[PDB]
Amino acid sequence: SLPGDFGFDPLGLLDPVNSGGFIEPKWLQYSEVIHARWAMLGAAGCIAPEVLGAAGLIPDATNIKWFESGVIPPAGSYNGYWADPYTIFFVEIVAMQFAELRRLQDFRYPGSMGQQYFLGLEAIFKGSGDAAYPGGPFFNLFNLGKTEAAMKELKLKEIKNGRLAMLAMLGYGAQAVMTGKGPFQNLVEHLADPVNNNILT
Amino acid sequence: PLWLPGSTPPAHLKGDLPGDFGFDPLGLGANAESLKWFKESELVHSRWAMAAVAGILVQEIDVFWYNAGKEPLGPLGLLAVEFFLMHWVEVRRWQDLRKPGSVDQDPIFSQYKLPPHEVGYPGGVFAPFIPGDLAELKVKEIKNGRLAMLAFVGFVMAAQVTGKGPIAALQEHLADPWGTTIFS
Amino acid sequence: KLWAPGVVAPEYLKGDLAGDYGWDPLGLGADPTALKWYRQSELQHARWAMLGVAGVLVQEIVKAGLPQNLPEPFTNINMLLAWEFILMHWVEVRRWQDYKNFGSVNEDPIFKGNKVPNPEMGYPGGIFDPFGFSKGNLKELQTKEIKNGRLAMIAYMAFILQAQATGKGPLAALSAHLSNPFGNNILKNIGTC
Amino acid sequence: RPVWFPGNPPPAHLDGSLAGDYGFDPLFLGQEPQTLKWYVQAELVHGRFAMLGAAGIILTSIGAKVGLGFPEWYDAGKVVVEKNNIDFPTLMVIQFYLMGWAETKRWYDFKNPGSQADGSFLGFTEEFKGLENGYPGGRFFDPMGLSRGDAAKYQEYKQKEVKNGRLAMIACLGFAAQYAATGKGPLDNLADHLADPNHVNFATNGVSN
Ligand SMILES: CC(/C=C/C=C(C)/C=C/[C@@]12O[C@]1(C)C[C@@H](O)CC2(C)C)=C\C=C\C=C(C)\C=C\C=C(C)\C=C\[C@@]12O[C@]1(C)C[C@@H](O)CC2(C)C
Ligand SMILES: CC(/C=C/C=C(C)/C=C/[C@@]12O[C@]1(C)C[C@@H](O)CC2(C)C)=C\C=C\C=C(C)\C=C\C=C(C)\C=C\[C@@]12O[C@]1(C)C[C@@H](O)CC2(C)C
Ligand SMILES: CC1=C[C@H](O)CC(C)(C)[C@H]1/C=C/C(C)=C/C=C/C(C)=C/C=C/C=C(C)/C=C/C=C(C)/C=C/C1=C(C)C[C@H](O)CC1(C)C
Ligand SMILES: CC1=C[C@H](O)CC(C)(C)[C@H]1/C=C/C(C)=C/C=C/C(C)=C/C=C/C=C(C)/C=C/C=C(C)/C=C/C1=C(C)C[C@H](O)CC1(C)C
Repeated sequence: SLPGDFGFDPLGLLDPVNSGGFIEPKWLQYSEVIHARWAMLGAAGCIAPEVLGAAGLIPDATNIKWFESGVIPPAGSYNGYWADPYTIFFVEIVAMQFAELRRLQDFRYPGSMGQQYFLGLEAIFKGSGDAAYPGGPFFNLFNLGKTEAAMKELKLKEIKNGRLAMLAMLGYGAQAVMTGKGPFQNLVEHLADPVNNNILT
Repeated sequence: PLWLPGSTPPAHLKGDLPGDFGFDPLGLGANAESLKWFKESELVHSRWAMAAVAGILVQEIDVFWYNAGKEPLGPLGLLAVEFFLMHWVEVRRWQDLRKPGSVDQDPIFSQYKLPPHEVGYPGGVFAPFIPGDLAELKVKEIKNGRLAMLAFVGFVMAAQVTGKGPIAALQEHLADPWGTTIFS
Repeated sequence: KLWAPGVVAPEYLKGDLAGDYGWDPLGLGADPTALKWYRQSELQHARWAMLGVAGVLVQEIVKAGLPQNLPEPFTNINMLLAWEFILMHWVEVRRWQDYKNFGSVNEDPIFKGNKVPNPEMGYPGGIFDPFGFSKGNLKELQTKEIKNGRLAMIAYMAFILQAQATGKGPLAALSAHLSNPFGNNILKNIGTC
Repeated sequence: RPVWFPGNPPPAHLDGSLAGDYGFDPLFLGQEPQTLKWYVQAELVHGRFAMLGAAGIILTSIGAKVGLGFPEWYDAGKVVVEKNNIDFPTLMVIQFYLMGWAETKRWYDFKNPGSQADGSFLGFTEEFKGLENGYPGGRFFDPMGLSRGDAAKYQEYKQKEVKNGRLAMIACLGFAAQYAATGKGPLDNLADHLADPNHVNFATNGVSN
């Protein structure tokens, strides 16, 4: 019934007999998807400057590696920002508090977020019975997957780009600790001398 | 007839009183006890303001009305004859509220009595000329009244900002309208 | 019609409205009291923005440029926001009650014979329409009001993020590409005040 | 109806009948109805003292930040005491008598609806009635008689009053945790933040607090 089912569970997690807590079918399909959606943001978001900068669109300052942005101060922090990294992290917490807890309240109560006023948006945030796939004019402006078949296939398309982008992030990290360079400088140096620029070296 | 045309007046204001233009954002006139009191303070307040703003102008048609405080019978000598005369008079008006008719009769010369009358509009002695007619006058009274009340706070903030009185502050405004506002 | 192929419009956006296009993906018009106010505001934006974009370039052609404003137009200094604050207060609040109460404020407070005709709310007519444009294509014109409007609003939002990034009046911003297109873009002006 | 934590339904013991009732007692404190009747007065008075206090700082502080005369709220007790003739111990004791009297009478209205109403005082009978736990009214407590005006007009103010109450209580404690973390006045804390808001935050000096 879940999309991305190619039958891969050595560890009997999704087995619904005597389930409890966070080892719940409804729950994990959710995680994987939200995981997928974030992972694809990170994958395309980590590289883009290193690429676009090298491409010569982005100035000399901005064109940094992913771990040199000021997330991990000791690996490098940026300067040229609207503010310091901590006056940001607060603007983050308030926002992600709102926009993650709301999303939790659709999971917890389907109908909720539809009733209690929220600057006109309460009309929007009704849900879709299914949690992972809310839609409505906010989160599906183009009304794509107009049929049940075309939707199920788009749900197939989503999870696979995701799972790939999650491994890609497991990539960029495990890669950055051993190399100490960004996964686009690793790629171009690997085009130049495939056997010299390698794990084994 | 309304302070803000197209408004509905509040429920308690029904156009019975003189200068009821449907105005009580904070339902001040909500309870009949309080609205009976507030009626008086709004007469008397204007009556004192009309009397005073009439004064300020005509006394300066000179010197600063504000520093008139500095003027033949000592200070405490004069503050007494005010206190007793004002205490006398104000108590007697305040009885007419305490009970609507309680006072009307000349305690000395009890031959002379003030005829039955609406509160705060006493007449008899106090309406000799019996001038212009019926309520309309009471509506000039409260209008001309409020304008006088406002003008006074004007006259005060006009003093406490320019230094000059009213007619000079105007002559100053005429000289440089674009310049002599609060916004400069 | 509509705003995107493959989307269904919402049940409040019937098409009754001059420039309906099933465009509200944040729910905001789903309240019917909000949809009456917002559309006064959207009218109100448009109808400035169109004086607003006109004003820019008709005085850009007869002289960044707009952003700068202080002593220059035969005024050493004259201090003024009095005239605006009182009249624009006077005026707007008369609109205020004509939303607050559809009909109340269609008549002259002083010379009570005079009277703006029963419009639609925000389409006052009478003296606000003295070239006898009452009748004809009422709603076709209203589709022109909003669509020239909505351009002008994004035209002005445009002129400004120009007038900052570059510091150029948006004719002189145009005619800085007429010369050097590939080397004079957003991409070279993300950049700067 | 609107709630503190949208979606999560409000707990039974909250009706939507009391002013500022947003289904918020996550710790089951005010469950037994008497023990909540008690807290709806604590909250009101707390908020009324907090409002007077916040209005009390917010005016002195601009008065000090408008002309170099008035003292900062922190070091403005000694400035009142030293400069003027008066002593601390007596004020603190005078206060306790008047506040003692004022409270000890409210004290015996919580447990007894219309207790002090009996005229057993200065013949003042009708002024010290019950009415509604938290709003005593009459010629003294509600002179103008908004209490005895209209049903809706008064209901809306209960709403206004508790909210302002809760905002002033927050406001007040900021004043108290802002002098602490930065050692300055609340229109020096406000001027410094308007001139350079991105940098002058807590992030600078004011820690987790
Ligand atoms: C009025 C206006 C500008 C007015 C400017 C004026 C008077 C200019 C005056 C002057 O120039 C002169 C003449 C001469 C100069 O010397 C001085 C200045 C002072 C410079 C701009 C509006 C500008 C208005 C803009 C840009 C508004 C855009 C709104 C949008 C896009 C909203 C869209 C949506 O709301 C919907 C419809 C539905 C939802 O579901 C989804 C979202 C997306 C939220
Ligand atoms: C914030 C506050 C109290 C907060 C309490 C909260 C949040 C309670 C919340 C909860 O219980 C609920 C509802 C439900 C539970 O399930 C959970 C919790 C979360 C437990 C009170 C502040 C209250 C603040 C007050 C009363 C301050 C007033 C100050 C006074 C009176 C006088 C002082 C001054 O005079 C000086 C000394 C010098 C002058 O210069 C200046 C002034 C300031 C004027
Ligand atoms: C399923 C199963 C089944 C069976 O039964 C068993 C087994 C097999 C065991 C299991 C498991 C599997 C696995 C391995 C999984 C994995 C996952 C992952 C990795 C995820 C990620 C995931 C991931 C993710 C989300 C991520 C994200 C990220 C991001 C956003 C980023 C961001 C950023 C950026 C841009 C930039 C800056 O500067 C930095 C940062 C800030 C950093
Ligand atoms: C919802 C909605 C709604 C409406 O209706 C419509 C619309 C709007 C359309 C929609 C939206 C959408 C979106 C947002 C999307 C997104 C996407 C993405 C971003 C993806 C990525 C995605 C991504 C991905 C996969 C990624 C991947 C990656 C990879 C493999 C990597 C690789 C690598 C590695 C490791 C290492 C080395 O050394 C380098 C490299 C070689 C580089």
